[PDB]
Amino acid sequence: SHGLFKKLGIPGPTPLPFLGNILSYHKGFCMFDMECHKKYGKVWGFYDGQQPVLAITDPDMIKTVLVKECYSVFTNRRPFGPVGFMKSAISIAEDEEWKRLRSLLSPTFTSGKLKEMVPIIAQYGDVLVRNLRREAETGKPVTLKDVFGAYSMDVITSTSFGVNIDSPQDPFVENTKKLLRFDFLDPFFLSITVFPFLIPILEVLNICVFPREVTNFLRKSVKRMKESVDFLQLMIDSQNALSDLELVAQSIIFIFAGYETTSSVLSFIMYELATHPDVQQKLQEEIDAVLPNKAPPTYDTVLQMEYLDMVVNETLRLFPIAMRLERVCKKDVEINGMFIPKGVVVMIPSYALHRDPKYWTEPEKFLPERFSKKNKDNIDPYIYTPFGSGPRNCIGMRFALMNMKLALIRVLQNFSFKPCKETQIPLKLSLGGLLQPEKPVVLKVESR
Amino acid sequence: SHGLFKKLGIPGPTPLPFLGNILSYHKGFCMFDMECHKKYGKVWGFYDGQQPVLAITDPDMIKTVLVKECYSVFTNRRPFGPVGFMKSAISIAEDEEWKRLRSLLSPTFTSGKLKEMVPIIAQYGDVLVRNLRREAETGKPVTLKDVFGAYSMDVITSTSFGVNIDSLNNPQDPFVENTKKLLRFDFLDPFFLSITVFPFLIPILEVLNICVFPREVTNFLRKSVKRMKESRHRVDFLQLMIDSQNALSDLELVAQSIIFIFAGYETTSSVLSFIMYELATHPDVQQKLQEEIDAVLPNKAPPTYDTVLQMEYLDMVVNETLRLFPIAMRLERVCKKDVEINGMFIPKGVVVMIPSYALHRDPKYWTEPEKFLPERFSKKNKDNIDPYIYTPFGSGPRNCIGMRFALMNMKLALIRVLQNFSFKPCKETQIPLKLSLGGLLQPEKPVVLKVESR
Ligand code: HEM
Ligand code: HEM
Ligand SMILES: CC(C)(C)OC(=O)N[C@H](CS[C@@H](Cc1ccccc1)C(=O)NCCCc1cccnc1)Cc1cccc2ccccc12
Ligand SMILES: CC(C)(C)OC(=O)N[C@H](CS[C@@H](Cc1ccccc1)C(=O)NCCCc1cccnc1)Cc1cccc2ccccc12
Repeated sequence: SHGLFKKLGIPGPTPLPFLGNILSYHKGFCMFDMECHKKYGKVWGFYDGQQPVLAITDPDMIKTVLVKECYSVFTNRRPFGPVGFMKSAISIAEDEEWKRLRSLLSPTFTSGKLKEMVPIIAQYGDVLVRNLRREAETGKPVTLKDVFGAYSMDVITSTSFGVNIDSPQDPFVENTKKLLRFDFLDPFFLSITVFPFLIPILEVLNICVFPREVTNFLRKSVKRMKESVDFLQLMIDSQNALSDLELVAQSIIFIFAGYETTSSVLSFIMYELATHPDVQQKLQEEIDAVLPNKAPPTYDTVLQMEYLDMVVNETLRLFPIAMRLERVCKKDVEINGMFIPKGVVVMIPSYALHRDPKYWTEPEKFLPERFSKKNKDNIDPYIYTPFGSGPRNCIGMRFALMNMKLALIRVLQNFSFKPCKETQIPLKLSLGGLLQPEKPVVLKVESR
Repeated sequence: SHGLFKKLGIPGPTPLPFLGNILSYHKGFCMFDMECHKKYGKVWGFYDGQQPVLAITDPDMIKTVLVKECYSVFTNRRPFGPVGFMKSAISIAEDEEWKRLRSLLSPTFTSGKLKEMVPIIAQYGDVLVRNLRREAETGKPVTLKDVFGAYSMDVITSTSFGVNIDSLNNPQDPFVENTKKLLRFDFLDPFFLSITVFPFLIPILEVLNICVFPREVTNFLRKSVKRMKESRHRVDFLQLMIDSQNALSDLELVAQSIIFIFAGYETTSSVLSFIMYELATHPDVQQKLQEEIDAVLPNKAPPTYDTVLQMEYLDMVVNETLRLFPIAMRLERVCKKDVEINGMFIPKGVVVMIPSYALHRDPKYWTEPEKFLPERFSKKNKDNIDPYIYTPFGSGPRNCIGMRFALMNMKLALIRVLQNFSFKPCKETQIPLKLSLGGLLQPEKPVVLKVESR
């Protein structure tokens, strides 16, 4: 099965038996994709154990996989297990079950439902400032991942359920951060890749990848938040063909994503603003112009800030927390002049494309001017895909971009951030699996 | 009310009662703006009847009006009427209605939606050649505005609606026949003359169902969109407005279509004729552009989305022509409330005007402004170009929404034309070119040139 890419004439690194190319992951997904992007050109193929993975970089071919032939051929991502009851999650469900859940949960983030969340999110924006001011009055470096994580839990549990949780040591944030950490050193998610044919054994044994008492803590809490329109209400009205188990599976996804993804990116943004004060000061000047006298940000004033979008768009380029986009070829096809057999996982190296010298001038440097309306037209929509593309992109794309900018406005209105010497400069990404910094981001907070 | 610029200490020509300074328009808006720029300096004021108009030329002050204080102060243009149902047009809408329509029509001109239009526009690029080849196999002048208007109509009728209405011509197409007479702001007409001089007659004409656009042309386009709205195609301009309508209505939907039909036809054909006049009067520039097209597209290769953006000299030719001939001529914004921008007070109701034609030919920003020199926009020299002095498509949140589309449509046409033909003057060609001393920016005599096959 390791002679597939040799048959199709597609270049790639020589795979070892059983393992394939998984030993090259010692530097991580990101560094492995960038090396292969320079060695083999635009399209290459490697093996994740016995699973052939075809990497594509052509925007037209990326468009065909994610958009055009999505509902027909490239509908599902790479199979993940053992999951148990989490198989009904929209990010794990396949084919027919995904179509019914994609349309069911789509009205959650419309232009109207998002405008309803602005007065609700604005409450915790003051608790974020009032908690930062306690560690700001005094000269104590703030772990932004921590402070940012508590704010991300209140927003997702009030805009999706309507429950106030975080005020410190919160059981939701404590369990959500332990929900899943794909560590290739951890001998569980590793052997799943090399030996994917033992997943059927663990499913009939009621084994799961997510901790038991972390799922139970989230399974009984949704049953607790269900006592008699938001994300929760949109599903109970369709239940009265959801069940008492698929409803919990979607809440686990929304709570983890709304917490972990929002907090890590905001820490990535504040690092770049602290390492580039000319960008931070210029961004602080725009916030004071659209919102004078520290005016509360509304729904419309957020979409007006051009430079605030140019900074978030540039950070998501340097740190695409998804790293890769994957679609499973469900039947033999020939897209854009290339035959792709059934069973091959088509992969879009999002991290490798976001730093391509063929597309970006000085890609390693932080320059938010890449997304200015003068230079925005030079960006291909299939090379810069921080939220994916096609009918199966990020469902909370418009929600996350608003929720992060709602925090960046209220924080920069009152505080400026400086390095703390103990700040990791330059920031080392975790050479592990998920995209994160090695050392937690720490900065000095100075009130204005 | 004629002593506003006296009080503010802002210079300008002394206005006459009722008329104001509209008698100085006998040479057109362009020559009036140039003379005032030389007489009074960076800032001057005048009156369109009883309407004070403040002209600014400072890039920092222009940036504040168009970009910084757009949503708060300078959101709407000077009121235009009577318009009837066309009041809901994006170019005419105001305040909240314009903000809702701009966001609704923004995804129409993305880099992905435009890249989908290249194969469709590539069809009419060949029809443009075969119609020119007939007039080129026989020695005889040829009207560009004519051939260019037929091509521009097919591009807008198919990229926005998906309807092919000009099957290889069909020269007497009813769309082109009606669209050309949709509006010609002629100052000799006592109608548009009295509209600007006496503006309180607009509410009288509105209740009289009178419209500046003739009824026969509006009806022809009104019943055509209802004819095009069956749809039983991909995501285009007609599908985006229907998907959000399935809130828009069956006449705001037509109002935006009439705007897109006019701009895609009149603006594209007029600028293309200005380009070919400059290429025929500058054979070295035309040869240099022809040498670049054949280098990027050898063997007369079909133009694609990426090959168009790669041509650097083609962009310099289109940009320099837009400098000498900004069809917009002026940029106007209504100051909705009293402000003090860049240390200058502006009262509420004053229309701030940016003389785009005058700034493009300012001898203080351009060396030899009247001369046609594409090298101004070379990457060696483009750094010395202020984006608020050269504004052919406007600036800020209310710039030209079809800028990237019109730039691609004109470039796609110029490529497929220069690939097969070269252009020479005809003696009957007006050299030098006289601009229309009337309202809109057009030549006096139509541009005629001799077409030779390669
Ligand atoms: C900076 C923040 C975020 C980024 C960069 C991001 C990125 C992504 C990406 C790349 C995908 C896959 C797209 C594809 O495969 O084509 C995805 C899917 C998804 N995202 Fe996000 N995401 C973010 C935040 C969120 C949030 C706040 C939620 C809240 C519910 C969320 C929920 C989801 C779900 C449910 C899916 C799977 C949808 C499906 O498979 O149909 N994400 N996201
Ligand atoms: C050479 C071709 C063109 C030029 C030079 C041009 C130029 C301009 C300018 C200067 C403005 C006003 C900007 C401002 O006031 O700041 C404008 C507005 C506009 N243009 Fe164009 N344009 C062209 C072609 C087109 C095309 C093909 C369309 C197709 C739909 C179009 C649609 C519009 C619309 C709808 C507006 C109103 C924008 C708004 O009110 O928000 N234009 N154009
Ligand atoms: C590539 C391969 C085969 C190794 O692993 C996958 O293919 N499995 C992905 C992850 S499995 C599961 C893990 C999890 C569940 C609950 C809590 C924490 C982790 C899962 O359901 N997580 C969806 C979480 C929602 C989210 C996350 C980030 C951004 N936005 C939304 C499948 C996957 C789903 C959605 C987005 C993804 C983005 C990048 C990479 C993979 C993605
Ligand atoms: C300047 C003032 C105060 C006297 O009257 C305005 O303020 N009204 C301008 C134009 S009146 C209206 C008339 C019309 C509509 C449809 C067909 C024919 C005529 C209008 O909306 N025509 C916008 C058409 C789209 C277009 C045109 C040219 C370039 N690109 C797009 C407002 C205005 C809008 C858009 C572009 C303009 C370009 C140059 C000058 C004015 C422009």
